Amino acid sequence: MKLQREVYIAGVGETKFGKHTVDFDVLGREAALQAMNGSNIDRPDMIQSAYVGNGMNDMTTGQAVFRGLGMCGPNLPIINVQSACSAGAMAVFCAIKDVATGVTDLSIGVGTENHTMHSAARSDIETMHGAVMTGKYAMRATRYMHETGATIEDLAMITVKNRKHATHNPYAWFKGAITVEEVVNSRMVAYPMTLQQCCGIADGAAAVVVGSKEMMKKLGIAKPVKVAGVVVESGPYHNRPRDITGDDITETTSEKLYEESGIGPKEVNILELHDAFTIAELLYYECMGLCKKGDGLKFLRDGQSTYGGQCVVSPRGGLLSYGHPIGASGAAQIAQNVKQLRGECGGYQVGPTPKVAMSHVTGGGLSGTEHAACTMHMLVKGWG
Amino acid sequence: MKLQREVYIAGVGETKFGKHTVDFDVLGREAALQAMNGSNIDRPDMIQSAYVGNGMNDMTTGQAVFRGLGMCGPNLPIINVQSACSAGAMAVFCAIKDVATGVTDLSIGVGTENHTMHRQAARSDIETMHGAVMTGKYAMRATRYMHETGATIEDLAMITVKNRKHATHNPYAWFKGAITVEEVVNSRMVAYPMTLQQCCGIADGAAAVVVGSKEMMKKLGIAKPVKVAGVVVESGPYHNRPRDITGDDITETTSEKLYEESGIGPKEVNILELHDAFTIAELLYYECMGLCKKGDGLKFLRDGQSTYGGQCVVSPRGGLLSYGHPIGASGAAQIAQNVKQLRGECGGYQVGPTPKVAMSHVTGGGLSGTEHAACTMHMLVKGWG
Amino acid sequence: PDITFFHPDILEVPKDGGLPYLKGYRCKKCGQLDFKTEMCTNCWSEEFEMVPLSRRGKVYSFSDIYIGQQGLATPYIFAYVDLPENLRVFAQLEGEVDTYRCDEEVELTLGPIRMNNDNLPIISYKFKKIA
Amino acid sequence: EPDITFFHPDILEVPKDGGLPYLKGYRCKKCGQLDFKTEMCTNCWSEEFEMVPLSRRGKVYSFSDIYIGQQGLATPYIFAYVDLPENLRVFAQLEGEVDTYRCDEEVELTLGPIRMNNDNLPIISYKFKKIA
Ligand SMILES: [Zn+2]
Ligand SMILES: [Zn+2]
Repeated sequence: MKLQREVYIAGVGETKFGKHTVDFDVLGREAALQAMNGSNIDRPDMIQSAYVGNGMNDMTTGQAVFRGLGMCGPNLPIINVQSACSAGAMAVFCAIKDVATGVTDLSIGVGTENHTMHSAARSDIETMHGAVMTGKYAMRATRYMHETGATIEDLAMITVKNRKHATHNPYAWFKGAITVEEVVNSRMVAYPMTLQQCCGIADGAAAVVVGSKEMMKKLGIAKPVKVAGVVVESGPYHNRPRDITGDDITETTSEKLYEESGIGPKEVNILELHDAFTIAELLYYECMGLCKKGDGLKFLRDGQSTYGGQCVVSPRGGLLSYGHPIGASGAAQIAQNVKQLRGECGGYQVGPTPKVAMSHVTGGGLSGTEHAACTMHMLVKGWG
Repeated sequence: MKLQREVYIAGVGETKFGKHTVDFDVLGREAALQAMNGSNIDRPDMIQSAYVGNGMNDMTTGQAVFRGLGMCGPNLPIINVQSACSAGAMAVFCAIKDVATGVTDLSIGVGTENHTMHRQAARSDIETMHGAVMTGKYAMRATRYMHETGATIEDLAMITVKNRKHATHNPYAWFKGAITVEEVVNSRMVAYPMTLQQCCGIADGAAAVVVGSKEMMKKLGIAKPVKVAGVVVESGPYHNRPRDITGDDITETTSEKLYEESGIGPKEVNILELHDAFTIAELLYYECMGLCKKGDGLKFLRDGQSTYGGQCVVSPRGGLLSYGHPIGASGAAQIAQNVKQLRGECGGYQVGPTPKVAMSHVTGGGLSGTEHAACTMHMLVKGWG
Repeated sequence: PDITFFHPDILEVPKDGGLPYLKGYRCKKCGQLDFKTEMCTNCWSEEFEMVPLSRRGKVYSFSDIYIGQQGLATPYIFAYVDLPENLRVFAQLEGEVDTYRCDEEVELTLGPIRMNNDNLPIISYKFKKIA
Repeated sequence: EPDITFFHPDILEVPKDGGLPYLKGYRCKKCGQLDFKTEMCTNCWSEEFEMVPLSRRGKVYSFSDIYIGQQGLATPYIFAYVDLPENLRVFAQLEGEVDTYRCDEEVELTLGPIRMNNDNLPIISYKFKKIA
């Protein structure tokens, strides 16, 4: 979506990700309050609109989130958004759209989910035949291994790297040192996907406050992060043979994001993507144009997706380290990308401070579709 | 929300409402297709954005809806919306916003739900802990109104009698025809004074609304484009102070904002589709929306001012009391039926002097300390000569 | 094990044998009175003073429940009980169906509101007719 | 009511004469698109189709040996994308043992149990197996 006027990110909020004993509403409240305080918003009536992303908790997620902040009322139209895993990012997108069009000058996007305190019908043809998401992604890995000569050890390197990235991140769930051997030796789910190659189910929330250039000055934002672009697509449906080492929707979303923003994939310093499985990340180096068509394996092996490489991928530790609260991941990626651009990530801060940050989530996908949805943001340094 | 440019409704879609053996995706597809054909859409690629409302079926409702129409892809960003019963109306509000802002020139809003094909608040919510049920919450509003106005259970029953009368010749409604006050009053008591016949049922159905700019209405050759005079979304205030429950904080303010933005007052409204989940909700909303003064809702109903010979035909499709209530669909279903009334297309149940002003209202949810979690209201007017 | 009491932050039961009471909290920064919260909904302050609430209230409205929450024995009664401190409490009413009226004076009492997950009663506050 | 024991008369034909079973495809009479059974054509929205019998032989485009699968399904099991010469991809279970299939391996249609129904009776459907 082309931005009719400039949109900047003010404060961001992020809860710890893991197993929580406080529900989605408390987590969402914690993340929205932090984003507001980070925007120099100490009072409930500054925000003009709110969009909240959730998957399975409630039909009125945002209203339950802002209830305890005294923000629900005639001055806060709240709309809750779903597209499985895309929800938290669509929440930020909807807030950005309100600002970009001049409907508002200041809005908030919240992504929240709590799973641990509490997918497709049998009528779906693949589900009838016994499909499981891990097996669907494992078929992408098996095909990639056949075409490139990639091994299960190469796939395991994604978990090793992303847990390494998360080591000094207090927000992450699983972090630190894990060897290739431990990842490869963990319980087989669907060959070649082992338990340590799959993102877990987690609880958490994140929030992003967006505003006009004038609103950034009004609020006294020191380091406003510019929204260079944001794209939402739905996934094409057909029953024809597809190159599953490709991703139809991720390829078209990323190319539309590059065309609209004027920023190419080679300029991206950090990238948060949908690493629900090790293979997803590895395939996305190619799908997003970080490298050429069969070069994802070489890109990983040469250290191009870690510290000192072309693009630090999953610097927060991704889904493989945070786990995946459906409604929260899309928003959480943006909150972490903003803090990396601001040089605020201490022990896990990316080396030459990044100036260009990209994020990607997908979500859903019935038989015949790669994913049901895709949301991608391009964020840049907006000060200096 | 003030419209930066004019927005008009092209085609509308509506399925039959009742117990369906086809899921939310099939119902939504039927509704979407009916609305597209109604807009003279021969190239689906013309629709630039889609918003779909749902409550409990799926996280990717719209994607499942547009999948069988070959519409999912780089040309159709789909966003699914929820706010309980507001979802269907929020879907068309989001479509209207895309058009009003110039993000798109042609958008679609779909509301869909199937409840009966599937086996369907937390105890942590203080009122839920103490045994609160939605029927009891609304029955407390009725008990208070009866205390203040002298309204009887027979007066409350008249809402079901009238709505089922309105729905008689409506093939889309689930329940309809003649029902006496006695049958409504004698039906199984749920929470005094709410009897089973005074409560809307759980139903399956879908509806869709196509929205476009005025240039898009000329381009598509729309004979009777329905103007979006206004549309408002609010969230419900939260507090633990005494409130007049015969009033409705959010409905009063959403209503008033809708009148201010669209320079159209409540006395100009010819037809109104309401959130009649309970007979008392409709009766209270005559006052909350300003159709009559505070305390005069009972007199307004008794004098027949909310039916065919009156000031405003309320629930002319038969409302939630005749259609039942598929959470994600009702908000969109009210808009599709209001459009067909303005077009003079409801033969048998067509409102007398063809309406020129149509208002719609759905609320949805509401934890302890809120009257409702959300409210969405649309003001629609004749857009042709 | 599941809770057998609802809730220490809202209902004070004195060990000394003194009459139980509902607990209110007044924000020290904006003066708003509310039930227990981590932060004030009006101003976001986290500084409060506990205010004991009146044991007597008025039935603002009520409903005799015949088809209620699943697990709860029927019929039962619930209501909005308005306290003089301008605070509304939702609570079950003790007694029989078709006996309560709007604006009727009631008094705080302790009783089982529901069975917990271990099928043991949860003791909480309810209101009853004054003798 | 009793749950289904066969999936599905619209996708799988078991000839009356006792002949070899086959997958059924449908060609839209208006735009010529070939697809599996649908109420309306995804390309042009027409509701007029001609049934086209599909090849009994295909290629394993990709597969996965499933150790932790769908709830209720006996493990291990195998599933795959089977590409047919008509340029149509079918998702199906593969008969046989784990660590024995490869990408681009030729396979043949076969009938077998895919899962237990709600009455705990097997649902017979299409599967693919190694060619003898
Ligand atoms: Zn305060
Ligand atoms: Zn066709």
